[PDB]
Amino acid sequence: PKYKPSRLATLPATLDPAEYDISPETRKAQAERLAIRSRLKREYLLQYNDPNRLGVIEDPALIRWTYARSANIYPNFRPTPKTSLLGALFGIGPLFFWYYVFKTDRDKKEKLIQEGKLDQTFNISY
Amino acid sequence: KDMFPGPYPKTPEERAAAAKKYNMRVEDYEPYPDDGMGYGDYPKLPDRSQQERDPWYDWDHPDLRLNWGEPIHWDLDMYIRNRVDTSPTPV
Amino acid sequence: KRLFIIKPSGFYDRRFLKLMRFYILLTGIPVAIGITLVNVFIGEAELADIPEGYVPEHWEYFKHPISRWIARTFY
Amino acid sequence: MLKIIIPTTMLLPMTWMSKHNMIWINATVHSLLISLISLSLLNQLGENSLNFSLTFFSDSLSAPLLVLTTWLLPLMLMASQSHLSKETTTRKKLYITMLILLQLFLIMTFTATELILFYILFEATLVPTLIIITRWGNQTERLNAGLYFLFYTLAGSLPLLVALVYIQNTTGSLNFLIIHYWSHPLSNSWSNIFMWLACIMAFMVKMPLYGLHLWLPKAHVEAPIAGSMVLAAVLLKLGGYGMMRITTILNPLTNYMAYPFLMLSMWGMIMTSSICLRQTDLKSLIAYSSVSHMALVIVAIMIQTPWSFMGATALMIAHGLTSSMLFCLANTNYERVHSRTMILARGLQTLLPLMATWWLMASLTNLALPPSINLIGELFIITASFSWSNITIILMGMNMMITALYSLYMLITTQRGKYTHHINNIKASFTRENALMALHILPLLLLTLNPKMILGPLY
Amino acid sequence: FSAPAAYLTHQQKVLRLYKRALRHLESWCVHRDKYRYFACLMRARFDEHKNEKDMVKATQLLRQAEEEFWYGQHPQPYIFPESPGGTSYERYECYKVPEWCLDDWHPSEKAMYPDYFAKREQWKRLRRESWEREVKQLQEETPPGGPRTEALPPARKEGDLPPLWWHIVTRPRERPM
Amino acid sequence: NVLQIVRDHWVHILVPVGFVFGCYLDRRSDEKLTAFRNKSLLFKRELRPNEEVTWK
Amino acid sequence: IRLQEDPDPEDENLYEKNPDSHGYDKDPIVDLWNMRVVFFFGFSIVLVLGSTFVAYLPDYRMQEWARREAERLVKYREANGLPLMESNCFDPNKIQLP
Amino acid sequence: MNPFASLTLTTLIILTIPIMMSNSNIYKTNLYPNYVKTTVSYAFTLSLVPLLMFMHTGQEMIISNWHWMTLQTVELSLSFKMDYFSVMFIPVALFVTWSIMEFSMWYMHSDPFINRFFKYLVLFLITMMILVTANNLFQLFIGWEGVGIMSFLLIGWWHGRTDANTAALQAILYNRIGDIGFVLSMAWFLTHSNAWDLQQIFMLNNECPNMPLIGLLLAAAGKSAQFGLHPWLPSAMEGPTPVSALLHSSTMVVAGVFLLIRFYPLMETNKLVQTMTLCLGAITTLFTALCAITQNDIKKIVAFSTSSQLGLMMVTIGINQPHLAFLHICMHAFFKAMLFMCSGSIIHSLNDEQDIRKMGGLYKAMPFTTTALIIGSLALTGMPYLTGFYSKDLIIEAVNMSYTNAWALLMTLIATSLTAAYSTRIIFFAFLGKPRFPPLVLINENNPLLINSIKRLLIGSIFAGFIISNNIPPMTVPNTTMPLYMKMTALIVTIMGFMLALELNNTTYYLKFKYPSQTYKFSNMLGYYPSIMHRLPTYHNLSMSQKSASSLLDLIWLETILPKTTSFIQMKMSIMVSNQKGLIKLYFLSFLITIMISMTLFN
Amino acid sequence: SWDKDVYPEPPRRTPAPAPQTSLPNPVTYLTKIFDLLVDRPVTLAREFIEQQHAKNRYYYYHREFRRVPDITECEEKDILCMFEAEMQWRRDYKVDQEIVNIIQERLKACQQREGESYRQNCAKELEQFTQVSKAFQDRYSDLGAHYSARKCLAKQKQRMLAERKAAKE
Repeated sequence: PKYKPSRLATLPATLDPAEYDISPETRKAQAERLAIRSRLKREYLLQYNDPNRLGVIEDPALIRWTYARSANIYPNFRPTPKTSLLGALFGIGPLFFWYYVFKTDRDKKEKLIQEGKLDQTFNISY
Repeated sequence: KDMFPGPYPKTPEERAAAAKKYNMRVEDYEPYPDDGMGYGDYPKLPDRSQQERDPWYDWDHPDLRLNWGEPIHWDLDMYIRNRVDTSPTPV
Repeated sequence: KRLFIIKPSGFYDRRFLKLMRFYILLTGIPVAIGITLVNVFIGEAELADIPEGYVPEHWEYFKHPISRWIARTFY
Repeated sequence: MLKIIIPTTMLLPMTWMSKHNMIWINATVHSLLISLISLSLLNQLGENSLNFSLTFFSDSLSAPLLVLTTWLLPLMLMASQSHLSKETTTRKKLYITMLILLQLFLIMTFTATELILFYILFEATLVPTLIIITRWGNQTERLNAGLYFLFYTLAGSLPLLVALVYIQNTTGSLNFLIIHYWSHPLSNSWSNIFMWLACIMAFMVKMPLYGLHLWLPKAHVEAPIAGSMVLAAVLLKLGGYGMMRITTILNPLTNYMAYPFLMLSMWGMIMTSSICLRQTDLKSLIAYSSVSHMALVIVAIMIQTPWSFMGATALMIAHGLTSSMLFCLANTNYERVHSRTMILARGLQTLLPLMATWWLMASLTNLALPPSINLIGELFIITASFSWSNITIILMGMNMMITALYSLYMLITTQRGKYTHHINNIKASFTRENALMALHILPLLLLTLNPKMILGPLY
Repeated sequence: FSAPAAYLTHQQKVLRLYKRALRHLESWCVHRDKYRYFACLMRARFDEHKNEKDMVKATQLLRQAEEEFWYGQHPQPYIFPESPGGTSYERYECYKVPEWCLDDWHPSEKAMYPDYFAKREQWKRLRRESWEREVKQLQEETPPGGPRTEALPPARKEGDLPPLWWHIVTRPRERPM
Repeated sequence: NVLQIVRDHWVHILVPVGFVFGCYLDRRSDEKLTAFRNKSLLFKRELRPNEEVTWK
Repeated sequence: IRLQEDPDPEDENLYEKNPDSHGYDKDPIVDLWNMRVVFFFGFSIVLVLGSTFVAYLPDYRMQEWARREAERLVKYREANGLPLMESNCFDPNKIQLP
Repeated sequence: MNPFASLTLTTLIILTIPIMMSNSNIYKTNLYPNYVKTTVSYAFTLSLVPLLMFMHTGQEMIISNWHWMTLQTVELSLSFKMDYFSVMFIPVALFVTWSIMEFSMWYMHSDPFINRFFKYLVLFLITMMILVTANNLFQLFIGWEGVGIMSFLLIGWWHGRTDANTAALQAILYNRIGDIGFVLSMAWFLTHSNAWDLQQIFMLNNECPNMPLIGLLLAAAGKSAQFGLHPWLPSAMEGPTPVSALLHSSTMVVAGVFLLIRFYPLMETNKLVQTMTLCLGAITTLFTALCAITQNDIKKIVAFSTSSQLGLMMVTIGINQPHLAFLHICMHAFFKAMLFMCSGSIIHSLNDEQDIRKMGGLYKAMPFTTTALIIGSLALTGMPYLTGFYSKDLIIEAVNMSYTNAWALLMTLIATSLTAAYSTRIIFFAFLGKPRFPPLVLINENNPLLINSIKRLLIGSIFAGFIISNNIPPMTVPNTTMPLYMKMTALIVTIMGFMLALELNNTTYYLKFKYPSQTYKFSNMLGYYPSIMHRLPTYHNLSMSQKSASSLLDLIWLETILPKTTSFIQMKMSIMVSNQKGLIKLYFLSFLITIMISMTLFN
Repeated sequence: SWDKDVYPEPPRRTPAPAPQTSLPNPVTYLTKIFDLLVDRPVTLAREFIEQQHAKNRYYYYHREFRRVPDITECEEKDILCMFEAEMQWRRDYKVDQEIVNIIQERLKACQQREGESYRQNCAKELEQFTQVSKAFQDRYSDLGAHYSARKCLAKQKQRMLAERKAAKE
């Protein structure tokens, strides 16, 4: 048998065909990725091993992440049909659904109260 | 200021500048699809949990298994080791 | 081999705890002693019926002596 | 009531004429004394409210809030000492005066007998809060946050002003006592519906309601620690107090008009707690938790059952204390790391043990661990809603689950895990910070012993 | 650990698979004698294609073996107790306190261990004295476009310490307790 | 000198005087609202011998 | 773009000048007095004395009075065979029902 | 009767003295763990006195010492219901905790915060005692949540270990899912019977509708790790072995079953609830035991055994046999804790080796713990005339001789064989066989604390069943006449399980490597439940929270609907009004238009 | 001390001990030890404190409120009479709540005391609580958080109108 990857169960590198590509362009790309990683690591180590430095080493990636998660949300937002539809169906949809459910339950209880069918023998605290 | 996430890259020049900003290769860099959801030019990093990352590699942040300056996943908080795990399973 | 154990400074938190306990007890201990003494000696009151032609004071409708003092003096 | 108001006023000349080395000391001393004096008001009568004079009165609803404000002022001063230590003497005195003015205004709001006087003072609270947020904020979003807060509150309040004047013209008096004794039922006419909306919307804005809560995250995050303390401890409860007062003349129309707001709040608690789950900012997480806890109170007020009102009062007091404490802890961490990102600082339990214990206790109170007054209020509201409709238990229990989840998540992310290596400026906790946390926690745990005091006038 | 590489050679990948396969087989074969018997049989299978020269053929074989490894993967393989995923992994991590906290100790606390802190000051001086040369040495040995690998150079000349050494040298002990 | 003490710590009496004055102001308002001293249908009683008022 | 002072360095730890700091201000004596004031008034007074004050606060909620009156009423109701609680909060005699 | 009340209160009060003294120097000194242990021992000795009085007469009382608050017609007062269940369970729990504390003193000797550890153990003990001695639903809920939180703290004892933090959070999550049902039950009882005290609740409720009992069932499943909410207990092995041995083996896990037992008069009235409990317990027994069969971690096997036992107790509840379930609770607390302590001893001797595959030849290396494990496993499998025989065997007999769902009964009997199977697993693969542990043998159990604690639990496991069963008053009518095969079924199934498990273990010796079966993958992956049910829901919830709620509504549409729109409208209007043209001709023409329009409109 | 009429406690029936085994009952010895070492010193301390109290013997009285005209006998806008009547109504509300509490205490005590025979030996207590519950619920229920004497009057009037309609049918 074989392993079928999913969104919550990714395909391991051992079973990943791309891992076994030994073409020159892929090797150069891996070298470039390592170069970027090494540069960033070197900068962080230089700041981190500096005896004079007494403080938090600011991480630009973290700042960008926090900004994009909150600050940049609206500026990039466009009123697309998808966004409008999803926003409506998850904003007012649940509200209307819960309203319907609760209203029906309340009206049923009130009907039982009106005809006296509802039992309230010791329901003296409300 | 220019080191802050911007709008969806339209020209290839914008894409290259965004790739440089996030310290990613231009080839690797991929913005989220311009669906109007406010993602912007933030990189669409692979949706893999931090647990999948090599536990033997020396990370700048060991508990989070991350390096300083490395682009951070949009849903990192969801993909922390303490939360949803996308690691491969035997079956 | 006794090896030095790197720890966070513990003097400051311990000092805070010491100061907190000292200041709390500075008045708690006298207050607790006073409460015990009053309850032991002075004691509470008996629910006697209102004597004829007498108007009990507002503090005369409470039982515990400390409560009576509080009502009489502060209210 | 002047036994509390006059000393509060006398704080201002003292602070202005105090020596630069004694400003904080004098302010803290006499604020604590004023809180001690305010403690006398807790001796509420069984039925009649403490009508001190024609203008000022107190009941078992107003007295806990008054004590809360008078107690909150000193802690705000203590918290503000740290960041406002490089400020010039005049500006430091200005900050202290803003806090004192806010406390005085709140006292008068909670004691005002006339509805229009309450409106005047409760909208007067905006000015000090706005000044505090915009002037002594640390970020650049402080201006926009202040604008949002001010405009939300005013857009809610102005129709309330019109409605209150209309009531004065029709009924003849806005005194709470007369308004309650001469209560007349409202019909279902559109005019009455819009009057009800005008009378409810302002307080709905004051205590963040899902949909109108957008101002709260900005305000709490951008504002300085003291400003956030008042914002999340008293200023939100202003809405609840006003709504509970004004619902006296809004019946039986409340039965028909509650459903929209009731459903909004019942879904909003879940939504906001889920938002807390996926937050990256500590202060924002605290603010959204506040939103959910206040939505609980909104539901309680709308239902209008006695148990609901008792639970609402208890929850208001408990949340005030807990939210103020949480903001103070986040402020200490922020001062040490100069960032509000939650994932930035990790494993602080190893470096700062006692502050970690404070974090643990605060988070336990946030998740309503029995028998904390938080749980007392939450459970009372849950029972009242269950009486209203059995289906409510689903959302209520889910909200409890999410609250526990995000509170423990905050504790784990901040006060657990591997310590951040590069952060080397985490010094030992100051005595002032620990004292602040203690003065936040100990009163609450003591209040659990005698909940009757904070159970409201319907006890 | 050791400096990472840009990629793994086909030889390296097979060796990695070999260790994983034996460990999973050991997990399957609880008894030692049973494992040793099948270990040689599995080793022979690797030996059979040790002569295999065609890289395309060798790569094709590697793919098949990994697929076989996944199908025969032990669902609950044995992991060393202190290894990642082990029961005792990160168990003592909380007890590990960074050394810079010692500088925050109250003078009374530093008086409790005078000799240690005195020696600690010597270490502090050593770091500051060598730091300038460390950065300078890195620049001299840094390629034009910065470092392409994370590997760091040693102390070329006497009297200098390996650049970026403080944290590695002064790292917390495995069991602080 | 005690003079130097009061010279620098005079502001420490403002708020206590505030409380005293407030107690007086509250007492004043109560005096103005003594319109039903013994006219309530619940607490109406005859003044005891040598009692000027019930202070109610 | 502007001649401005460089960002102020990380706030000087009050421990640096004086190891015994307690936070608050910088002057050690005023720090001691501020900590004494906060602890004495904050813990010894309000937290203790006021807690005792509210603990022995005289019962004006009429709880004990309510219980005692209920006891008397129960005695009378049972002695006279009257129902312990009636079915009308007000007498129907004085209610001029339309 | 007067000493009964005095002693019953004093046990709980004495338990609180160490917590108070945690503010003194004793906490800082190294005597604190010993002081804690001695306090617990003295409290157990005191608890024996009310037990003796109850055995002699049957004295049961309720003590409402302090009145908390009177909410209109509902009065809340701290009330300790000292009855058979509480008066008997307090001694058992205290004795088990005493042994566990001695074992912790040995096992956690090197722990830097051993004093904190002992204080936390006492705190959990106090919370469990409050839960047991609770006459108000509020007091029981206090015990409930206190137990949950103390478990949260103890499981996450190693903060550095991320897995520990995740396990603690997961435990809180599942327990809170149960707490939803607990709160529902509280609300229902308050609204319908106007009471939170067990007395009035029992008196008024004589039909006990489904809703409150269903909520109680949900809470019990939450605390007793029943199916659906089971994974928290196996994951709770992340904490120290004493913690798992005390809380998640004998006190915390039985809380749900105790909750159901306490409401037995109400549960008997309803019928659907009984069937639901029966079916649920059967599912838990089968699934947990099946998973335990293929677990390579000794603590994991023991934890799954605990879950199976709790499911058996739930089935007993389904047979409407509450007292039998309580007796099983006691016996399980006696022997399972000893099993966990033996596992901890093995782990300590083998230097943190929890994988049975790397444990071998321990039969002779550790004779005392070997004997203890043998006796405990035999009792767990219901060896005749042991603690297991006097509860489990009766439970199986009752299940067979009752109007019961057929498949539930079948699942119970199959689970019984699986019980012997996992016992054979933890015997053969650990104590028996050739050594597989690493070299440098450091095996040493010659520690007075460990020996004494395990010895106490041994004496309990051997004789307590007889003593307790022969002392407690008869409360269940026995099934005297029974088919012989049904009578011996428990032993027959146990023997079958033992034989088959040993056969498979022998075949493991055979040099025949074979690839895993799909069934083995299912069992070893815990039925895949902790994989799909811990990834899909969490992913959906967190993704929805971040996108739909956080951004889509809050940061996008809500802001677009009110503030953004209004501000944009104001901006456009400002631009229109401030045309910035400033030409007399234009605004004078506008004046003319205004004059004409006014003259026409207002005439 | 308390009124046994208000709090009925059936006369205790303790069986006489009749040991049939030579073995000495541990409970007896333990009770003797407990009495001697605990009850005796506790009683002595109680006696000393009681002497101290007897020396400082003072009395506290019970305030009694006269009846005030009800809201039924009150003018439309007569705020003085309305205040008097509302305070009276609230006092009566509290008294009724306490009566309910007393009956509930009776019920709970019966449930515990009668043990397994609680169902058959607490019929009177259950009936009493049912009566009180019915009365209290009819008088005070659904009034709302802002309850008032006027609200109870309105509810009673509505009930009386419904009763009239039912009797007319």
